[PDB]
Amino acid sequence: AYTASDGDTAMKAFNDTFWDPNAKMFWKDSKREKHQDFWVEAELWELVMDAYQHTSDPALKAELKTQIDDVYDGTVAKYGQDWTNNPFNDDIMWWAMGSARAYQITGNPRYLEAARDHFDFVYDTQWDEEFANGGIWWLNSDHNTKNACINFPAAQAALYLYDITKDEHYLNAATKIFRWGKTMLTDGNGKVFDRIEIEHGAVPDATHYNQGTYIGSAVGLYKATGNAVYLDDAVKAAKFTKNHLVDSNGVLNYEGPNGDLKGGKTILMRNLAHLQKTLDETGQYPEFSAEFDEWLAFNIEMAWSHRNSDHIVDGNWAGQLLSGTYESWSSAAAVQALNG
Repeated sequence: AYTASDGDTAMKAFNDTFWDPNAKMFWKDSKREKHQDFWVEAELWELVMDAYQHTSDPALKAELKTQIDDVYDGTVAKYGQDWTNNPFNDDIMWWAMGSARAYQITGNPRYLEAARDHFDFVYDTQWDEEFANGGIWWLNSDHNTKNACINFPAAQAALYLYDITKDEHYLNAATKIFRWGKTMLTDGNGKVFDRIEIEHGAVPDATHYNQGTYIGSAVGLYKATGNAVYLDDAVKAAKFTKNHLVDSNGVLNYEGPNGDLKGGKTILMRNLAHLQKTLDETGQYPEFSAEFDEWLAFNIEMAWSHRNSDHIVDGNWAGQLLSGTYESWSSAAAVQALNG
């Protein structure tokens, strides 16, 4: 006997609609014309891992574990083993973090090498003290801006590597990056800035995935150090997200039509789950935890109130009808929500 879940069904349907077993990568949409962008594919890779960890279905779990290796192979077959030719440091870091997680799951040495090689590249060559007294450049081709979308995922990646290697070097890296990030890329009250530019300075535009990655690194830092200040930081960013990045009913925003932002809730939900779990285990912030849990359940329920004949929904959690085409990045958030 086993207890089946909505997460199982959502994942199986997601794979049935978007997975290309030939190229071993996800389609960009239901038309099965183009394959998913490089960096987004790393996030779908983590979706597969999260469904793997979540499912109690032994058969689906074995299916997912195989898919984990396949996603890597498919991407490598198209883009090669070395992604350091990518001018986007964030693109590289998402895959470094994903590889670190794949190592935790499979134990395959190829994953540890990939995570270490690519993290070390970004951290050792793209961390700079000359501008903004720290921080990693967004690009390795041109040094104009330092972004939340590279810095906090880099902190997360360092934390995964610290968990794996137990090498204090990685905790030192994680701590250094986060402290700089909190000082230069937040308002200190939970709002994460998008970036800081050489010309204009800070750009205080908040997005779902940057709130998410900040929360994740903060939680990871809390678990690594035992410092409750980091958990406090995570809670404040979660409260900001809940207060600002939602409609007037409390439903998380749809961040389209921007292709990268469209599926931002995937990364947000993944990291919100980490916070949810940490609060559960520690019993800290009991009153926030209760309303946090309630707000999450509400959003997940709204996401699936979508009207469709398949077990696929879009990225507009406040709307019942599809406007356009079902796409893998935007549909992924609802799947991620059920596999926390």
